Amino acid sequence: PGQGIQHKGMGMEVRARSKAARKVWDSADKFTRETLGFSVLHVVRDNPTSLIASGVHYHHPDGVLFLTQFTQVAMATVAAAQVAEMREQGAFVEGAIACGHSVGEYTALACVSGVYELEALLEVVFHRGSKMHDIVPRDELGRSNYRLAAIRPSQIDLDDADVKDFVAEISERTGEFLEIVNFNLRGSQYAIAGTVAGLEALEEEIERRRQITGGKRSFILVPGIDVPFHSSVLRVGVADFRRSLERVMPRDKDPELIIGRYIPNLVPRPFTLDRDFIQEIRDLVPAEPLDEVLADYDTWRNEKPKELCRKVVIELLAWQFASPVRWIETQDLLFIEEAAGGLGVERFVEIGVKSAPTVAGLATNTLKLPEYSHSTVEVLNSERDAAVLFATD
Amino acid sequence: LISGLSKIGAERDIASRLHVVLPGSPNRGMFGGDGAYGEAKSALDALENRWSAEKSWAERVSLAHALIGWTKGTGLMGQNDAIVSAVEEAGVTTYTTDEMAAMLLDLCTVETKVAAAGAPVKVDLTGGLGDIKIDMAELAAKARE
Amino acid sequence: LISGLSKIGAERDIASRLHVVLPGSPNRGMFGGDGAYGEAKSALDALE
Amino acid sequence: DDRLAFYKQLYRDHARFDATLWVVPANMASYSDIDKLVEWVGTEQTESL
Repeated sequence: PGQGIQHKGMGMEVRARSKAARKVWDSADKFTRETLGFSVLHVVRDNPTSLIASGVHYHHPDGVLFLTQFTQVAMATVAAAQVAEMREQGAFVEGAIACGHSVGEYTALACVSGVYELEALLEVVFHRGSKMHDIVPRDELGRSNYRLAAIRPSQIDLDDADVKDFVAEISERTGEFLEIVNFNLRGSQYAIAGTVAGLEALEEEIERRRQITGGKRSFILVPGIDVPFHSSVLRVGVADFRRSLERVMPRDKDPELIIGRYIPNLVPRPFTLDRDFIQEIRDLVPAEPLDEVLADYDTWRNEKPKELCRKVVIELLAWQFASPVRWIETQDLLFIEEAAGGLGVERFVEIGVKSAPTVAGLATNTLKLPEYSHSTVEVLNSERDAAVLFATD
Repeated sequence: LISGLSKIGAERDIASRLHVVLPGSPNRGMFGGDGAYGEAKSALDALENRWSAEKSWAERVSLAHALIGWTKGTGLMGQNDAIVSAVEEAGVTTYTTDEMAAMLLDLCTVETKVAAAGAPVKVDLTGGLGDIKIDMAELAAKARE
Repeated sequence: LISGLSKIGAERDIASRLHVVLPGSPNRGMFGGDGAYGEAKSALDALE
Repeated sequence: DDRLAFYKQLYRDHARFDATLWVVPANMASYSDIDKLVEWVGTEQTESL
């Protein structure tokens, strides 16, 4: 799962019991204390207000745990520790296909494929948080001319193509900026960022289009997000983060654990290293390291493949900043791959403790509407369903 | 008090070094007339050892040692005020409160702050009262008398 | 204790000098491992 | 208040921009005071209405 459901003392019960959880937390907490002069344990355990770090000063009236430079770190460590325990009990299956939503994708790769050290994971994730704060213009009050909004196309007869249409029209019409940021659920969840007036005009449209609306149905504005990220406005700051990734993500890694198991955001379809796949990336995200590899695929000599996967993996993570996260396609893709590979019993488990109910509830409603085919499916959450995860009952 | 602010700094997790200026008494052992300052503040050298011993105190607290020389206040030293000129005749310096305050701030400058972060800084703010050959058995008592 | 035996000596009026051997710890500051002796006994110079 | 008025006099003279002064009753002889004071010095910076 992604950010925003994080709670004070999340997964702190597991830390007191599991040994694997302690090693994940303490190795992470020690590094942060020595390098950046602060502890993630304290932040998670009791939520502070202001914090001063090495070069930076973070102040929030509510909590620092809800600040992204921290929140992402907390969320990543919580999940990484929970999976480690699941791995210690051997409950992790050898053929498990894994994916993540936004910041959760970094944890996904960390847990299943071990693509970075525990301290290495919290480096990228922390810096990615600090990178998300300085990207967009602000006022004296820290105001934004933009915002984000959550759409539900349902309750009326409207489709994904109908939503895309209406948004594209009002985007061109007013001359303002309106972008569909997140494709989450087929007929259920969509996120949209751009000019506030554009968000308002779009809110207005469905209220007019839907015949039954007296209450401004189907539209939820997002508090706290001032950045129209995952739109066409963010593509500038990738190159600096693309280098930062290559520093913290070296070339000795497991290709297979990622391939076919991992579903990027920028790329809705499963990771595989092929001339076909690398091209799909370039099309969505034009890039210098990628376009050359596509130009000559005749580099076939066996020294390449791992080195190829290592850059392709980083390209997906670096430009994940820019490209919209497709959760719809991620879910639907799983159906596509199963159907071609057989439909027999599947178990869907979400990890990260209290973040687990979200994308499961996202899956649950998705398992309903397109998936009506009557399949045996199990939706399991680390927070809620733990008795089922460890099979103890 | 040092331990208390060390806990807060560690619990709330700051790497910021609290600079504690230790109000050391000037030049212990070469004055017999103070009766209070000279003896009490000599264990500050032993306190600098505690920080040099305890490992985790470095990030929370830095020890800046300042020896505060002869400094003229009205209330306590109202007897000592007249012989301030007399002691100053030995080629030694007695300080006004504003002068000594300035000496204490200079330890709080960025240059000397970083110096304290690398290692404990012992500063002599005394006016040369250390090599003083003036007999305190007389020139202090008589002054007080 | 020193003051106590000083009173007795003065009250009962003896000029006899009580020799108090002060159990000083060896060479303060050049050992960091004792942890007790080295620091405590350096004030015996102040007691002198 | 005679001590309280003095620090007000001292502040209104020597205060620059960005300058904030805090005056409190305190006793360094009390361990309770020390613990209570820094527990006050270290907590939030927040005012709940």
